[PDB]
Amino acid sequence: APAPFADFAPPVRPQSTLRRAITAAYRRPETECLPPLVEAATQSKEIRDAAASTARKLIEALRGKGVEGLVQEYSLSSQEGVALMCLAEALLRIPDTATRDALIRDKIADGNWKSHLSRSLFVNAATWGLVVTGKLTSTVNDRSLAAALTRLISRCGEPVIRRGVDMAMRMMGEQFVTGETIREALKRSKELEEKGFSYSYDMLGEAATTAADAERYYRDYESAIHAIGKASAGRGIYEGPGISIKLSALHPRYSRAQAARVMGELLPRVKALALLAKNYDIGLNIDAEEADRLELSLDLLEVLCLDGDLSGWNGMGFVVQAYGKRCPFVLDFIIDLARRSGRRIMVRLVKGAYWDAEIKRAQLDGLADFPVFTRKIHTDVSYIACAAKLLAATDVVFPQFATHNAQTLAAIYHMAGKDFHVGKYEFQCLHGMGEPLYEEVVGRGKLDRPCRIYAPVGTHETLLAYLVRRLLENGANSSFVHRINDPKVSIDELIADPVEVVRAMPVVGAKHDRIALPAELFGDARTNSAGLDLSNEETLASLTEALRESAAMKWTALPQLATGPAAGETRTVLNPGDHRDVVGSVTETSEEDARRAVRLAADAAPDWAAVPPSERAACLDRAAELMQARMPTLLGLIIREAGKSALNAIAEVREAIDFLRYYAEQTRRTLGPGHGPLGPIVCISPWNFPLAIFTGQIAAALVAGNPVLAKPAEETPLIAAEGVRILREAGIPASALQLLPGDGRVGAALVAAAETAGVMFTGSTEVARLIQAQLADRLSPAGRPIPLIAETGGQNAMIVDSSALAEQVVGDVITSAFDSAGQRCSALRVLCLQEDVADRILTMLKGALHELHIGRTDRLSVDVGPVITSEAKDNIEKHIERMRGLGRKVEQIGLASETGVGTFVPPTIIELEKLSDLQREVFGPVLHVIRYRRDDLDRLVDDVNATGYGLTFGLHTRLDETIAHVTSRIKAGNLYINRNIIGAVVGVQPFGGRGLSGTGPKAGGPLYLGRLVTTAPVPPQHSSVHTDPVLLDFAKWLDGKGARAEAEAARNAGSSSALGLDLELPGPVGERNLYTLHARGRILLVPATESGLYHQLAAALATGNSVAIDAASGLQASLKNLPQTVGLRVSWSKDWAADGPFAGALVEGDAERIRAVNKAIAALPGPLLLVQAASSGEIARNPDAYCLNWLVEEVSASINTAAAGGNASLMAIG
Ligand SMILES: Cc1cc2nc3c(=O)[nH]c(=O)nc-3n(C[C@H](O)[C@H](O)[C@H](O)COP(=O)(O)OP(=O)(O)OC[C@H]3O[C@@H](n4cnc5c(N)ncnc54)[C@H](O)[C@@H]3O)c2cc1C
Ligand SMILES: O=C(O)[C@H]1C[C@H](O)CN1
Ligand SMILES: O=C(O)[C@H]1C[C@H](O)CN1
Repeated sequence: APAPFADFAPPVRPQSTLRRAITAAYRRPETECLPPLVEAATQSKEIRDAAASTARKLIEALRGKGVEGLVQEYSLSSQEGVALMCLAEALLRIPDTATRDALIRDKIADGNWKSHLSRSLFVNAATWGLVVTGKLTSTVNDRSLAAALTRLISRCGEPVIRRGVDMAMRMMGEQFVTGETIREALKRSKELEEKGFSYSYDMLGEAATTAADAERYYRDYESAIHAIGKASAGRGIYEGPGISIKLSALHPRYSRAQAARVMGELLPRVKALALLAKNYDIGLNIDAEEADRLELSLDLLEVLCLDGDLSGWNGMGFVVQAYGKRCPFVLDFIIDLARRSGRRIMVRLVKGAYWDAEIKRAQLDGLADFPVFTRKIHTDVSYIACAAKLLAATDVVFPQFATHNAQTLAAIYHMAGKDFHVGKYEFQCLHGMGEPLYEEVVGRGKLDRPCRIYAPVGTHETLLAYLVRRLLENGANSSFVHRINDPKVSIDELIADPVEVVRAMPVVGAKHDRIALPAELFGDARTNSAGLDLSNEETLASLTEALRESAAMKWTALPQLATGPAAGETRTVLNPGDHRDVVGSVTETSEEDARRAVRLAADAAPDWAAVPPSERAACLDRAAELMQARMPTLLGLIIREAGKSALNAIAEVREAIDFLRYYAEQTRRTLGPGHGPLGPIVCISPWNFPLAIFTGQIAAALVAGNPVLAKPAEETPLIAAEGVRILREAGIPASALQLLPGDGRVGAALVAAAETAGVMFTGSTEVARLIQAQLADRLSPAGRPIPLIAETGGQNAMIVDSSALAEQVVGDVITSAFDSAGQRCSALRVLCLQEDVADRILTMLKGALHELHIGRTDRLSVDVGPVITSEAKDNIEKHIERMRGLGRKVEQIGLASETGVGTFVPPTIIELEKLSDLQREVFGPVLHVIRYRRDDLDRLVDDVNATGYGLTFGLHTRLDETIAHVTSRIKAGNLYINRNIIGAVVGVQPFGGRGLSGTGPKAGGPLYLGRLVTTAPVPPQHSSVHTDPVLLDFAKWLDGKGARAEAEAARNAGSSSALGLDLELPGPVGERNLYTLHARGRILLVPATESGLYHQLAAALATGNSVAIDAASGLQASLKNLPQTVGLRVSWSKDWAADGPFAGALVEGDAERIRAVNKAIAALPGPLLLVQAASSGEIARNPDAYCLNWLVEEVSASINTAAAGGNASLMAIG
């Protein structure tokens, strides 16, 4: 039995002093990075004057010497220009020229283009939008583009189509790429090579998703090296052409978490390519990618440069990104490696291509700081400082200064001084972008310095995949190329010296004012939880030790009553990934002690309610600080007791911290003396989030003033006991928080106890239904139903159309379906693929499936851990085998023999014919896949809704018409557009669904605390200026019947309702997080009196709902001659079970009537109804007898606005 965490994340090699200096700088404060860069980049006044003169001369030449001319000739609007280029792109998908010209002449020009051109014409319109307008719009208004295309064709005919086709052909064949193939690119390179330029070819591959993809990119690089080497014809690595590669293209799991596979499988591939480049004597450059891949790539560079089989060749090259805080330290490492190996490493200094993605990622992950600068001028100073370091080492490395910025260029030209020879250093630029500048540099008649052109090579499909990111390199508001084209920017502005500008700022190196540190994402409202960087070797080393220490601890969980720990039956808790690993011991609660616990909580209820809300919130904030400090140890317990990966354990502890701080802040915003506690609340928590949901339910109940009986899942008591220890240490009294470990007998006794005043349950729908039936037997002392918040499963779908990017889809599907072994309630269960792209995406999905590592989760390399119990495993496998036996196609990964000691299910893909083939939630790593025809999209949405669930839902599309259609018709609580569907963030995507998925209100949202008090407060931001029009028609009808008081109450309900609330919640960059209040659906009305019915109807209509009114009330004659608008919303029900599903209920009657109706409602099949009851007298006395908070439905929508390849808002931040 391997020792826990003994092999968690060992580094590829011991970290040298130089390597440790790199890691130390990963997230160094920006104010600390800049001063040494300013010093290194300083030059004499004479040089600064000379450089500014050279920069001015270059800029004057640039300003002194396609799409815009076409837009001008045909008087096109922006949208017409975009639509025309999309049409041209589509016409170029037609291979035969004569067939294309005939279609243009005979079909496209004369009328309907739609009739002749499964795939929207406008799939890539975000890219063409950048080309035409210079602005990035993340999604495509395809109806606007269709209108514009019809308009321009009907106005201008074939001539404009011809001009568009020829323009797109030139751009996609000669500007965005040097050529479609390496042979074509090589042919076109001779012209500028004769003028003194050189070339490095970029084959445009990246981000392999499957082994087959990586093999394809490998053979593409190999064939390109042959073509380039044959063409080089012995010119060598400086005069002759080279190749550039991306490591992410060569392996589907290129990450620090998979470092062993990277060194074992990726390294030999790079070696084989490098050996071929050595034989032809050409350059081979390793491009730089995301920040979390930098240090891993150094391990490959180290091995290759030390490998004697590559000796004698100086063509190995490596990019370093000056926007990165580690850049000078990376350069120190590379220069030393060059000295040790004797290889003259070609070092390409760039600024960096992934800036906005790095900002978003650091924010999402809650890390200490960014790994890149946040002010553009800081990157500029960094670049010049790093150029000074490189120019001092030209005997051991070959510096390659890639930049289009004439000020940067001039500074380095003068820094390098007067002595020059080919091979000392060079500049570099991008094909079809940097030549105007560098034609003022190359040649004896200019500055006599060489320039290497980075030349993309590929087909239209390949070049369009990441063209947005490339366009943003030179197209943002702070980009030199954008500014030189802006006439409002003077040459004096362009030649400003960033080194001296930074030196003179008040605070040198200050973070950009408009970019929030991850900790400050929520500003003054609350402090964001902090995560851990699993790509940082210092973090991995310290975590390894903390995790090992956590596994040596004798974890226990006991019945912790108000009076002290109680005795009980004691058993061990075993690691689900390896039952030989005993995690701890649990003593379970007797039924007698559970009943005693409720009585003790009732006795203590006044003393806890008397603790002022601000002080209760302070306990929660203290507990959050304690959990943050304890995170490494908490990770270890979650990993071993609950079977989670480290990554998911971090996110869970973060969620617990976020719940504590969110409910504390919401309390500080709302709770006062009139919002009295319910009383003792029984909190029943699940094993799949045994810290986060455990903590969230309990923290909310406590901070609202209620003592808590905490019943954790039988499988996961240890983390629960630790959460209770932390809450008590933070100041929660033992009488206010009692822990009752055990099985369902304990939960049942707690629910049934007469003093239990409310229940918070997260778990299965079937158990929630049993709890509901027990609670319906009771009323509060006030004679009202006992509140139940019951959050249950989902049958969560994702719809993918032909405009989505397959690589993005597959990554989001693999994560959503198989993360946490599919044991998230949010997990993706049914993937729906548009028929035209289904086979391609399915092939990629199956290939990605087989790259997952399944095993015991005390290793960083494990992607999917065990399921929670043998019973869970057996249930899941029985489903898989039933599907297999029905002839459905089943794909499964093979499991290692080491899995036999635990309870594992392999990630599995099952292809179904129709959604209805799936009849039950399968709570494991099992993705079902269906296909749909585009015209059947609306029926498919019906099929998704038809399950009766409504928790999470995903949509991958670029098309606004499809977003509008699908999001308006889907009925789910948590929507996700162009991203995964898991990991809802407290206060950002408030979490919870409808129908069979939950009662609400949403956890991590602003209505939650109000359900835990007898009189609900007004939540922050909770209002709406919109009045339901059927409500208004009803109020007029009441006035016409003479029911003046009820008409006034109806108008007041119309105003009080928050239906229509539509907010954007603060969160990370590159995402829009929306929170909206809608109608719930059809509310069951059980009135007793005419006035009661009018009040019930007013409340339901003001919140946008329809109603079914109990026909047994005998009140039909009270609703004669309704306006048709109101009649459309009103039905009468004799058989309530036949007329559902309902989305809530309002009941009028005395206590006995309320109890009988509540029991009848619990018997209705389908969703658990949120029931509100009042007596006739309460309706007369209290305008809020029926609270409108519970008659609306919350919807969260999270849209990934960076999905098109970059962040439009961040293009303005420099
Ligand atoms: C030949 C060549 C090879 C390249 N190879 C790579 C590669 O392997 N890896 C890679 O990542 N990119 C690569 N690049 C791209 C390069 O990193 C730049 O993104 C791009 O060339 C524009 O920078 P600049 O010096 O041309 O112009 P500039 O307008 O001077 O600089 C723009 C750059 O400033 C930086 N920046 C913008 N805003 C901010 C901000 N608010 N805070 C901090 N920094 C900011 C960004 O890095 C941005 O790209 C390459 C570029 C060329 C020409
Ligand atoms: O569970 C317990 O009893 C304690 C002991 C150690 O501190 C880990 N938690
Ligand atoms: O899995 C998720 O999406 C979130 C929702 C719940 O709070 C548990 N974690």
